[PDB]
Amino acid sequence: GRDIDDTTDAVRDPQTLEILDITPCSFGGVSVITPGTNTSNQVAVLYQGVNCTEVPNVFQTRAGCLIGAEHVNNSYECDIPIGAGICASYQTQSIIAYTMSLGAENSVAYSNNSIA
Amino acid sequence: IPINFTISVTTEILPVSMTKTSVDCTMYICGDSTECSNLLLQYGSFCTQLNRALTGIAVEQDKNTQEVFAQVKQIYKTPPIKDFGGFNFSQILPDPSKPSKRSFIEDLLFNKVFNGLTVLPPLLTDEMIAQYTSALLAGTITSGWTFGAGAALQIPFAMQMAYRFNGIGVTQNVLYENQKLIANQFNSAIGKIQDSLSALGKLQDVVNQNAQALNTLVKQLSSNFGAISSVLNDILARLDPPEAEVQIDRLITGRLQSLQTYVTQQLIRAAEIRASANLAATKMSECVLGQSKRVDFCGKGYHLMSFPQSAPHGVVFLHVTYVPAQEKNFTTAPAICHDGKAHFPREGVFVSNGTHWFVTQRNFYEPQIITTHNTFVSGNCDVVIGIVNNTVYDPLQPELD
Amino acid sequence: TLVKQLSSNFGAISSVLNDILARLDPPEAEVQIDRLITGRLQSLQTYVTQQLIRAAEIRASANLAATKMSECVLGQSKRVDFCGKGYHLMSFPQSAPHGVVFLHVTYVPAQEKNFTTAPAICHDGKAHFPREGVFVSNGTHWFVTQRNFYEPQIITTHNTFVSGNCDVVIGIVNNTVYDPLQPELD
Ligand SMILES: *[C@@H]1O[C@H](CO)[C@@H](O[C@@H]2O[C@H](CO)[C@@H](O)[C@H](O)[C@H]2NC(C)=O)[C@H](O)[C@H]1NC(C)=O
Ligand SMILES: *[C@@H]1O[C@H](CO)[C@@H](O[C@@H]2O[C@H](CO)[C@@H](O)[C@H](O)[C@H]2NC(C)=O)[C@H](O)[C@H]1NC(C)=O
Ligand SMILES: *[C@@H]1O[C@H](CO)[C@@H](O[C@@H]2O[C@H](CO)[C@@H](O)[C@H](O)[C@H]2NC(C)=O)[C@H](O)[C@H]1NC(C)=O
Ligand SMILES: *[C@@H]1O[C@H](CO)[C@@H](O[C@@H]2O[C@H](CO)[C@@H](O)[C@H](O)[C@H]2NC(C)=O)[C@H](O)[C@H]1NC(C)=O
Ligand SMILES: *[C@@H]1O[C@H](CO)[C@@H](O[C@@H]2O[C@H](CO)[C@@H](O)[C@H](O)[C@H]2NC(C)=O)[C@H](O)[C@H]1NC(C)=O
Ligand SMILES: *[C@@H]1O[C@H](CO)[C@@H](O)[C@H](O)[C@H]1NC(C)=O
Ligand SMILES: *[C@@H]1O[C@H](CO)[C@@H](O)[C@H](O)[C@H]1NC(C)=O
Ligand SMILES: *[C@@H]1O[C@H](CO)[C@@H](O)[C@H](O)[C@H]1NC(C)=O
Ligand SMILES: *[C@@H]1O[C@H](CO)[C@@H](O)[C@H](O)[C@H]1NC(C)=O
Ligand SMILES: *[C@@H]1O[C@H](CO)[C@@H](O)[C@H](O)[C@H]1NC(C)=O
Ligand SMILES: *[C@@H]1O[C@H](CO)[C@@H](O)[C@H](O)[C@H]1NC(C)=O
Ligand SMILES: *[C@@H]1O[C@H](CO)[C@@H](O)[C@H](O)[C@H]1NC(C)=O
Ligand SMILES: *[C@@H]1O[C@H](CO)[C@@H](O)[C@H](O)[C@H]1NC(C)=O
Ligand SMILES: *[C@@H]1O[C@H](CO)[C@@H](O)[C@H](O)[C@H]1NC(C)=O
Repeated sequence: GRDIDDTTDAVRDPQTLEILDITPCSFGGVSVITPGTNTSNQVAVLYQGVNCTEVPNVFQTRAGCLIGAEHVNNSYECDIPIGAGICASYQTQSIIAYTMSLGAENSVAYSNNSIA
Repeated sequence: IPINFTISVTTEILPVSMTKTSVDCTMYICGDSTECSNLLLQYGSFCTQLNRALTGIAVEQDKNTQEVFAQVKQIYKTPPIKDFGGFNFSQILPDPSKPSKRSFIEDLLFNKVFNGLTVLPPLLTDEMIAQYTSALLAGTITSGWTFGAGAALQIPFAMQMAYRFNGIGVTQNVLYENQKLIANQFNSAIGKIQDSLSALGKLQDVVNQNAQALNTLVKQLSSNFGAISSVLNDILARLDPPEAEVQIDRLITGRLQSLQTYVTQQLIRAAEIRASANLAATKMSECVLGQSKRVDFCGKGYHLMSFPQSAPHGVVFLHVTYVPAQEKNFTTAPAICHDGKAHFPREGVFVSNGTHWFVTQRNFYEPQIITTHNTFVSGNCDVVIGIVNNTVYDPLQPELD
Repeated sequence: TLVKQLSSNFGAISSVLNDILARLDPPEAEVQIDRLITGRLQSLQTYVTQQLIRAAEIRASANLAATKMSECVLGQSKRVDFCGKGYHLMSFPQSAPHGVVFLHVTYVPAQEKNFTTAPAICHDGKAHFPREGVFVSNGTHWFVTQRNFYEPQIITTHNTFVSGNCDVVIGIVNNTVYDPLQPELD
């Protein structure tokens, strides 16, 4: 069995006459998150784009789970980017991973006969 | 001199960013063989150079998106009360019914579009971009252009419309005596926009080009390049290193050439997309956050305002303009001299219907009577090429009694 | 990187031509010299292409800088957010190593005050519109002021122009215009 990529994806067992599907082993990439060697030495490693059952603190993210960092419920300005709307920083000490916040929220006091 | 006017909404499409891809270099070139990696190790830092270029492009894509959309710091929100002097922004404002905070047009837009080859998620999802666009719309509606220079200054929408007409040489009262007409025209135009959209060749061409290039890179893996087979697993077998090395070298050279070609094309395309993103950022900064006076930069006709909407890997502008409709041929005169003193129009143009004389603004027929406050005197009517005889009212002598 | 590409065999027996010219005669040194030549030509072409692309980018940046110098400095600009955030006043150019630096002087309002406004005022059946200002009221009286700096003046016949009657304007209020002519008639 062949695909668009012209590489085999299905094969029939020569003994049991049963067909088998083959898919590649997840490879991804490795990135290191650091706040600078001047401030501290703790680092966090990001295994990109892999369900971390495969890899031998864990926080699952859309870009790949990040280990070595904690997850908080707050949201601050993006210090260094990760992907899919997640940023990490050295605010709290350890490495934290949060969701980036666009900014302060305000509502304009608007009415049909008011000017400033 | 035009007698009537029409409001026309015009759309414009601009690409902003492209898909971020990263190519596993040694996995593409050799796959998983150790001998192939050792044999490739003696060429140099081509692998690292390609990886560095392909990461720089990916960083630049997020820089482009952030520059285009992140132009405001505070996320403004419209009040629940919707009293904009008759205008209806329900089509472009977010609706709570939809799970994502996307407008009726921002969603219609979204419904019209082993080797080592990986993609990367964008830094900003499709929710944060929608939040930015909603904030920009709310700021433009509820504060005019003032939110582009400091804190938001609330102002009634009708008064903002009057001042925006004043900005293009049409006096205020034209709006105030015709508010319902402009409101109905704008509502009909914005309805026709969504009718017509339900078109995006610019946004689709980049996707097609990227897909074609990636597919060609994939398909370049089935060529012999002068070897006996196109798969390294059939070279490692049936042969020992001493004469398999030459064929592996041929494959390595071919695949390196393919990788370099693909990287160069990607770099050129990224530069083009960067230029387009800079243009889109300039349009967003000038047409939206303020009123523009550059001819044919924010739509055809005189510019009033624009509303930004998001799109997959792009941005869409809805320029609201002002176009005169009906004309009337008139007989004009450069100046009028009453008693040997030539009077020139202060800000209007002299027109006549055949028997009398009037002064009117250029962009909308509003005939007034010549007085001493619509004209200023200079010299005598002996050097002006075109001159006529008429009398100025001079509203001072009737009240002297 | 271009410098470091000179220490690669590219499939030869040595990375230095002085060790190929010796220990070998031309007939079989030619193939290895050919391999080295091909590798170094590829490196040179790659470097030249990258330099060309970078030069194009720098040319675009230089054109943008020239436009900024021509418009923000030599004159006053009215393009929003082109010569700094806020209303533009002037700019001063300073040099830098392989670059140029601009110091944009701008104008930003600071303190706000909520006011009650009105589209127009009709005195005796004649609706008066502001000539260049906006109508504001502090609660008991009415004033006309410029938009960008509170400077309350008194409504007269020279700050307003008449048109029609107060029957078609959506928002209208009742007030009187000073009309500074009748007091001096005596
Ligand atoms: C300017 O054009 C508009 C648009 O046609 C005119 O508005 C029309 O007015 C007539 C008469 O009241 C109505 O029957 C139409 O339904 C109106 N059209 C729309 C789209 O509302 C307007 O009358 C024109 N101005 C002048 C001075 O003739
Ligand atoms: C040009 O405009 C003037 C001003 O409207 C017209 O003069 C008026 O004409 C009407 C029509 O008979 C009269 O009822 C008014 O008494 C006239 N007013 C004045 C001040 O004369 C004039 O008729 C117009 N001329 C043409 C050729 O249309
Ligand atoms: C405007 O009026 C003046 C004065 O009434 C005109 O000036 C005279 O025009 C007549 C026309 O033949 C000449 O004979 C006189 O010599 C002119 N000067 C004087 C002092 O009477 C002027 O021509 C008129 N403009 C026109 C008709 O376009
Ligand atoms: C609105 O402004 C007017 C003008 O300044 C105020 O009227 C003055 O108020 C002071 C304070 O008592 C008096 O001394 C003046 O005689 C008033 N002048 C006039 C012309 O009336 C008015 O008080 C202000 N209203 C509010 C609510 O602040
Ligand atoms: C401004 O003043 C005029 C005249 O004093 C008001 O017009 C009258 O308003 C009363 C209010 O009930 C009506 O009963 C009359 O029919 C109106 N016309 C006349 C000729 O008296 C007008 O309402 C005032 N504007 C306001 C209060 O906003
Ligand atoms: C081979 O032998 C096994 C058992 O010895 C049998 O099950 C099978 O059907 C035979 N044929 C093939 C093709 O495996
Ligand atoms: C490192 O951090 C310290 C403390 O924040 C600071 O004083 C210093 O300037 C930083 N850089 C270096 C090179 O020490
Ligand atoms: C990872 O694999 C587990 C296996 O059960 C599955 O439950 C989970 O949803 C997977 N997560 C992702 C992100 O693929
Ligand atoms: C964060 O929120 C989740 C769900 O809302 C909750 O279970 C968790 O305890 C919260 N953690 C903190 C530190 O507030
Ligand atoms: C605005 O347009 C919507 C969509 O047609 C309509 O339902 C609504 O009645 C209009 N007016 C207002 C005030 O929302
Ligand atoms: C005005 O009248 C002239 C005289 O015939 C004619 O040529 C011209 O087309 C007319 N213009 C309009 C707008 O009716
Ligand atoms: C305008 O042109 C006509 C030709 O038809 C000529 O008779 C007249 O003198 C000209 N007037 C001016 C002010 O140019
Ligand atoms: C003006 O008063 C209104 C009424 O409460 C308030 O909502 C608004 O924030 C005030 N604006 C300023 C600038 O004080
Ligand atoms: C302004 O809105 C209020 C609602 O609080 C309404 O009573 C009033 O009639 C409106 N006036 C104008 C001029 O729109």
